[PDB]
Amino acid sequence: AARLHRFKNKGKDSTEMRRRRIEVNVELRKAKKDDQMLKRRNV
Amino acid sequence: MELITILEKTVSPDRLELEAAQKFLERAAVENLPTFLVELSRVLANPGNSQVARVAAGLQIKNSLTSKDPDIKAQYQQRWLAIDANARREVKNYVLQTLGTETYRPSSASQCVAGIACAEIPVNQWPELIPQLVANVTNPNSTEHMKESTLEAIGYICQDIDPEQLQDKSNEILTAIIQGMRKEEPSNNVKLAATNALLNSLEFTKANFDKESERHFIMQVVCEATQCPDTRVRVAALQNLVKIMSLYYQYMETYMGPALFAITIEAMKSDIDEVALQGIEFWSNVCDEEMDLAIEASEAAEQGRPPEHTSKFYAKGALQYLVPILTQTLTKQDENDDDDDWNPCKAAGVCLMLLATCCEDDIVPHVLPFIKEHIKNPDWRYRDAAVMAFGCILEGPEPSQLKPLVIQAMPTLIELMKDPSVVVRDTAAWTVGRICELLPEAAINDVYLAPLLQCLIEGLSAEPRVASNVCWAFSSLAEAAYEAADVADDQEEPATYCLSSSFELIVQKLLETTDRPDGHQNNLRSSAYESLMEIVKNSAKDCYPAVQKTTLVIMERLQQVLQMESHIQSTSDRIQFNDLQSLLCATLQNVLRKVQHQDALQISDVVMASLLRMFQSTAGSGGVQEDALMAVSTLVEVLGGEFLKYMEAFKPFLGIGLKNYAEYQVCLAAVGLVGDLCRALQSNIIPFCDEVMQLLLENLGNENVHRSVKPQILSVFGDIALAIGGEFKKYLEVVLNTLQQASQAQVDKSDYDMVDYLNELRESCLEAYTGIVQGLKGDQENVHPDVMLVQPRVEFILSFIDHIAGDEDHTDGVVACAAGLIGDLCTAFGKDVLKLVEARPMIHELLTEGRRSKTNKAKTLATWATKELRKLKNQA
Repeated sequence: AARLHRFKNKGKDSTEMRRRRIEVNVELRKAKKDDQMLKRRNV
Repeated sequence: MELITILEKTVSPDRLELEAAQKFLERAAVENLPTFLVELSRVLANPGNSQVARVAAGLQIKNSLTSKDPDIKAQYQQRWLAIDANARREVKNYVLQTLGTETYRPSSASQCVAGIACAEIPVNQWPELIPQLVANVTNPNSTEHMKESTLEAIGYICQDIDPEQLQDKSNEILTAIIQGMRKEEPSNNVKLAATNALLNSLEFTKANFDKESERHFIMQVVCEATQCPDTRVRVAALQNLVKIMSLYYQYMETYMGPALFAITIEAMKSDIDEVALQGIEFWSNVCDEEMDLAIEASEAAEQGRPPEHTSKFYAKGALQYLVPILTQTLTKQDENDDDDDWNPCKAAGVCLMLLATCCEDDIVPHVLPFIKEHIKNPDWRYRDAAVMAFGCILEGPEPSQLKPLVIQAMPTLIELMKDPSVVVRDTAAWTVGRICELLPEAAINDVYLAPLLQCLIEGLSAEPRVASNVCWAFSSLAEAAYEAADVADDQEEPATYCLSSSFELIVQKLLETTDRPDGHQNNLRSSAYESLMEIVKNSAKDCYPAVQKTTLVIMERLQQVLQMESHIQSTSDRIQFNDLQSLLCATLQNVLRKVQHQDALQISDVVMASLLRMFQSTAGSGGVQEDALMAVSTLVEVLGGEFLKYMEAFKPFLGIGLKNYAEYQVCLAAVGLVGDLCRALQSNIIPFCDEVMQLLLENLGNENVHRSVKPQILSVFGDIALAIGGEFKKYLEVVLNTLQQASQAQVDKSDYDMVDYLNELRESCLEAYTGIVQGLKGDQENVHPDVMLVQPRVEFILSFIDHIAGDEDHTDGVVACAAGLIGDLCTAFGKDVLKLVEARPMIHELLTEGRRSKTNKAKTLATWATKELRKLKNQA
């Protein structure tokens, strides 16, 4: 259907920016979490 | 009073009559559905009634029977299936006889038929529909109107009603549609209606799709339809062909040669926009499914298995004809170009991008002569074509094979940067932005960097339609500077970079374009800030004072943010208000992650006050308030052990934070934020643990919330035990009983999404179980007596993972966190679990793939578990 999202730079919408920001946030949180878990458990 | 007068009135231009008629219709349908529907059907069945009144009755019956909202549709179906069968048959007959008596080109009774059948078929109260329609189609005496009305009704049927309920009666419907598809029909309207119907019905043609003779007859029918002089039939048959392509790629090899490709190229060669566009769409769908099949083939090759489906490189064989016509039609641009309307030119561009992705390196020789010749034409059309093609073909081949061309053409590109023609300037900006995004090695070139950078620097002052593109080009240059700087200057942090030498220059200009009055146009206001996040991120240690300076500027915007609470006048203004807060809230956490703790202390006080007020000012529109608390959380991730000064003015804010119970997104971060408090506040959250823990069970009790949140409550469960250590005894007995039910919950294997939903659900179960084990165990001393309270439950947990060990979906995370239990329990108990685990043999094979699992975190917990057993067996 309307595949305009691959045209020019139309693929930069506030919703897309929001979802990108939150997914980077969740990877950061996960990395900190298992980092702490790894240090406290064992090498 | 005459309901035909009501039907006439509900089409005349008068709001009062419209609303009054709608009220009467709804009131009488609710009060007496059967009699009202019978009267409506009888009235519309009369040929002598005015066509306007008949259309009004048809649309009203459609509205009563179907609507946009699925739940209203479902409840109306349940209301309708309760009507007595005599009136059901009466209205069935009335609507059945209505068709063929209307001069209107579309059948108003088609919608009514769709609506009634919507719940007739699932209850199977109308089994004569298929033979009735077959007889109507096959009747030689049938006129044009009757045939088209029947076809339109069948199309609406196959469009709206759930596909499963029509599975058994598909064969005769397909036979009727094919018999009505004969090209001998004198009216094109019947052909187009049948084409719409079949294209909307392809979702269940598999019943009759298997036969070779039926397939050949249907395809010959559609091929002959594609030769019809009427262009509407042309586009309908082309769309139908497109959907067959989207459905049945396996068999089209038997037929690509004879007819299909010739018709497609002929459609492309047409000067009419629609036919050419449909051709582009068909070949693009071919391209996309070739991508999907290439992905499947790659999976099969890495797995060693033979792929289910096999491709034959259709585009690889068609590009030799596809390239010249696509390139030629790329030049059909218009002076007054727009972006809200899809046009054949942008379709050609996106199709060329897809073909470039598919053919990899088999496009360069076939397009280089055109761009090479037409990059310098005096007319801007051919220069635009050349530059846009150069930008679009930028991907697909490896960068090494493209390096000489881009490095030898960059001076020409910066030449066309400066030409007065606006459109070519826009395309040039897009091309340089994409060239920086994809391959950075060519972007970094001091021989050209300074001139091009200066050029785009003054260019950003131009119209927004180029300002947004050049801003994203600046952002692209920013992450290119990162990627080539972390390898160039230092590892822990950049010290001084080439772009960073002019960093003070660019950053303030981005603030200038941020203040541009036309920022709303072409998302300029959201352009700079997103680019601002990344350019501030690339702050080499020499850029520290500069980023401190803009930090000194940003809170003024937030200080400004304090002071327009009275200027909310329109929803769009509120929307723009809402948009602005989201970016600004992300700005601090963007910059607060790259500052000094001491420099963060002074701004911490003012930040809290700004964040304190705005959480409550915008009580409505909680979407922005989602971004709030993680922005507050980011302070906790840096402030650390100095954040305790604000809990006394944070606990009510946390309480109202989880007091929504309606949106999962707000609580999604809320459960995260408290999970973040534990890693910072450590044991000081103990006095505050009582209030939240009590609140937490309330959200557990309420089942109205979504299912995706449920693992998250288990996420915070594990870590809070570590923060409070052995103090969890008071609430200890509560959680396992709550977790016992969720762990014991099980479902079949029908839907993948819920299969992965339980995957994260069980994943959360494991980590929560580790957290309580770790919290009760201590840090350095032996196993504390606080672990005895969960000892009787360990066997059941071992049984829970046993079922998970028998599961077949699997993922790296699931097995990895599974290994956490055995290592923790073995450290927790040791001898007590050795006999328990040996009762279950499937764990031994579960760890074998743990040694095989590619993920390092999977391996580490995998080796963590297995070595623990070895010392335990050798312990005695």
